[PDB]
Amino acid sequence: VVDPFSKKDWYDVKAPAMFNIRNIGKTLVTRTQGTKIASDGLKGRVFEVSLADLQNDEVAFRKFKLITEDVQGKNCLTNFHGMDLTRDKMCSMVKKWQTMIEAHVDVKTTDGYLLRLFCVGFTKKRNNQIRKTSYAQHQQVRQIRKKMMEIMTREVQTNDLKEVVNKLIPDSIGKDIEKACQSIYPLHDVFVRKVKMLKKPKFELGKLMELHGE
Amino acid sequence: TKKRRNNGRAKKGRGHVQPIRCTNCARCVPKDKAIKKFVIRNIVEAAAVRDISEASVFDAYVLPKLYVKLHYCVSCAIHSKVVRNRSREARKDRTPPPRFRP
Amino acid sequence: PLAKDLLHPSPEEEKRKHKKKRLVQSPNSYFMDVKCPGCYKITTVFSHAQTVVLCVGCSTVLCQPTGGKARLTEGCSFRRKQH
Amino acid sequence: ISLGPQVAEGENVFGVCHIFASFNDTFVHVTDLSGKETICRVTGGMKVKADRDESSPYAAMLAAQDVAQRCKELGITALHIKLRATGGNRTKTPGPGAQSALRALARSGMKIGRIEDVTPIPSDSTRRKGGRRGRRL
Amino acid sequence: MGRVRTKTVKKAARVIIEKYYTRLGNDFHTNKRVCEEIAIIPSKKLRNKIAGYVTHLMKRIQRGPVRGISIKLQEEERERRDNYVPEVSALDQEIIEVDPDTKEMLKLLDFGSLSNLQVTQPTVGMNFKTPRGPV
Amino acid sequence: MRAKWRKKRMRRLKRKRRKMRQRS
RNA sequence: GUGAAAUUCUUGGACCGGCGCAAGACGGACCAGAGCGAAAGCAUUUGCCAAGAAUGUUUUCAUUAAUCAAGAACGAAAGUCGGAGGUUCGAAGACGAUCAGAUACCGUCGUAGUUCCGACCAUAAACGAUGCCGACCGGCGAUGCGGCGGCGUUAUUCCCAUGACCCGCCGGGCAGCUUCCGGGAAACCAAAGUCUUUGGGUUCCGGGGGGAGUAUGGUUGCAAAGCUGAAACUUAAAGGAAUUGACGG
Ligand SMILES: [Mg+2]
Ligand SMILES: [Mg+2]
Ligand SMILES: [Mg+2]
Ligand SMILES: [Mg+2]
Ligand SMILES: [Mg+2]
Ligand SMILES: [Mg+2]
Ligand SMILES: [Mg+2]
Ligand SMILES: [Mg+2]
Ligand SMILES: [Zn+2]
Repeated sequence: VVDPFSKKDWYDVKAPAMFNIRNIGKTLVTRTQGTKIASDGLKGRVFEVSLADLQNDEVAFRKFKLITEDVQGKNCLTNFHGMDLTRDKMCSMVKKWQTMIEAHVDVKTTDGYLLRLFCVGFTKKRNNQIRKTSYAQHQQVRQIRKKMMEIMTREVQTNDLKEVVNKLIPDSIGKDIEKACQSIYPLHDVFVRKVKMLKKPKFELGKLMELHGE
Repeated sequence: TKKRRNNGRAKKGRGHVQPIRCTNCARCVPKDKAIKKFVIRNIVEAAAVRDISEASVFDAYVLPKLYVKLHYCVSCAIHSKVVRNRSREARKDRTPPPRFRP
Repeated sequence: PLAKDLLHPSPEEEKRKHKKKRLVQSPNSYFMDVKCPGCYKITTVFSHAQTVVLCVGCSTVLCQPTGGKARLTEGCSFRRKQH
Repeated sequence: ISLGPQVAEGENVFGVCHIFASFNDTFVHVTDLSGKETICRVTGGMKVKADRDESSPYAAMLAAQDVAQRCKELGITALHIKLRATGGNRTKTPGPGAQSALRALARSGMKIGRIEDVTPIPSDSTRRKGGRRGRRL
Repeated sequence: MGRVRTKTVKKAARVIIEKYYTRLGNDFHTNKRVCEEIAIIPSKKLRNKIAGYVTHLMKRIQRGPVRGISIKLQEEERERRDNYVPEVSALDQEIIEVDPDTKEMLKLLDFGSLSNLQVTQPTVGMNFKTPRGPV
Repeated sequence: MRAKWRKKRMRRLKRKRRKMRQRS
């Protein structure tokens, strides 16, 4: 008869120290009765939140997952769980009379996380170009993709998860791919389209606390 | 009486083209034959763009766009008035119709 | 043009025409004197070389065969041979 | 009490409104930021009894108004929006209830965050229903 | 609405303008009086309908040419339009913008090396074609 | 009659005739 | 879910939202009057295996070539047999709709199949409804590949190449626009032209409409059927392209 929303109590959500904004928002969950522990109820919750809401003056077409791993008091401590491009940005990316190049790699972080990296790029038409189509030959696409794989993995396997996140928040990788690929075929709208988690390193509580601390 | 030189499809050097499904009736239509209308719609209609912008917490937000590419069989295209019958001479003009933007 | 002088075409369109479609066939290729760096002798390299020609005395390679014409390495001076 | 948190007056609280506005139905479903906890879910089917106007703008706006008073009742001021059509191999544009539910929610005292399309887009789906000759009508 | 003149009244009005131009003037009533004897019109309604369109036409032709024709109107308007008579011709330019290729053509003609001419900087970029395809 | 269905009807008649000849 | 419905699933938590897992399909958008292949056909990344056109060639053989009865390889889909797998879709079938009836079109399930391996079959509006090789006969702008030239912009570096464009040329392609080349019954076709001014070489193949791709014989196939293939009889038209009208849910 009585509603259970009285039995639901609210918590707050806290971001890792990669970002200048710390509070994502608020959740709700039932109280802990019997075997139903509210702590494990909050764990495993992902929060698709805009990067612009995480930073101060960055772009709003990126989104982070930020799954929770530890809860203490009214704080749900989250860690980076994946990044993706917004649907309207991806749809605007695809144009006719050009070539799309996609690459997917598996990179193991020095910290221990396993990451599947998705990166997309598009060919570019020059300012003085008169030809309607800017197409790249198959070997050019293959060399662009091979360069994309190699200089994506060479900077991500060389540093821990913390350094990976703080370097993809402006997508400095996409700028490096874009700069390196110009000698083969110029590209303009190069971004790391997506990145997802595959393995997690045994859930060290101290690593989360230092990631939210000093 | 061959009505069209291209037989109503853009296939010149191919033998076979994989089909698609009409987004209105799910007719199996060859891809090079179907009518492709790639629409860029506003997420919110022009009557409610004000109400969403007023209620937006952000001081300056840009309403997104729906990017849907639509594939039509010629029967659904004609029934939905996407394409119309034309004269014998008018059928040979391949320029897209004007947008009438001003 | 009905009265084109087929017998005496000017050299520019003959050079423009395909080699077999010329009035009399003439190969586009030619032989050229190539001086490899750090030597004294002169070796002949086909302008449309298909093999890597090697300066005998000097170690560096001369031409890398490509699609149409030989790819002379930097510093290799070449002179034509009687046009 | 008040079924909400201890948020300050100036600070706003963000929910997530999944609008599965397909043809023949208009789901309005406000959850929390994680999505695992729902606040209220009202649909045009539960607001009308004619069974043909379940995606109609009138039923969708009634659902939007009803979910709005529940969100305000439980203490929700701002609301992200995730519009969704049928998806899959079927149609990709949202039905007629998406627009009326959007306007009605805004005009019923609610704030709007970021709007995103979450229609399921297959890379390449299974065979669509209808046969190779389609729905002959 | 509904005041469009038939081809009957229009052509009759044009014809009497062709033959009788000096006899007619800007006044409607005078034009309808001369219409009585320069032409026979069995209807009074047609008479002043024709005369009405005559005054409308002659008002227009008092300051321009129309699809009607007068042999005088041809000759004095060709005597007029003498010229703007500029003090000098527009083609006697002191310096002429000449491409270097054009000067090469002129010296092939042998009429090159004229102090009136001066060569200009050739354009560089060779991008003259419009971008093919829609936009 | 549609030629395809006339063909199909013809196949039925041929199969009936083969049945009768096998019977004899 | 539909035009409206209904069958069907649903307080046993359906649908919806979230985190995951499994399965078998399918490779969107990029994707084009673009590429390749003898056609059928071929679209996620990377590697291996052979193969191929075109371009380049002052390399080699020296007529080794073109088309082809007999014969042979491949050959969409559906179908057959055997073994796996069966997500979706879906012949048959059932039910619910609709209708005067509705063995249907619409909806819910759903068998065979759709998927893979092997073995058959050899058929499509297998279409460009258009044989192959060769020669000649207009113009123009593109596009794919290769090659050759040239103002310039860009990539990095210290110069060239070398890539991205830009302006051309050559050859081989997919095509396009235009033309009183010419043809044709015209529609139209730079081939369907170079045809009473009739002969470049060579295959297949038609002879008014039906009967009829039927009967019979032979041969192939597990079958379904495929290949080859008449006659009696019947008929004054059947057809093609354009024109005008009339009509159109
Ligand atoms: Mg075919
Ligand atoms: Mg119909
Ligand atoms: Mg039901
Ligand atoms: Mg098959
Ligand atoms: Mg089987
Ligand atoms: Mg089913
Ligand atoms: Mg022959
Ligand atoms: Mg006959
Ligand atoms: Zn359709």
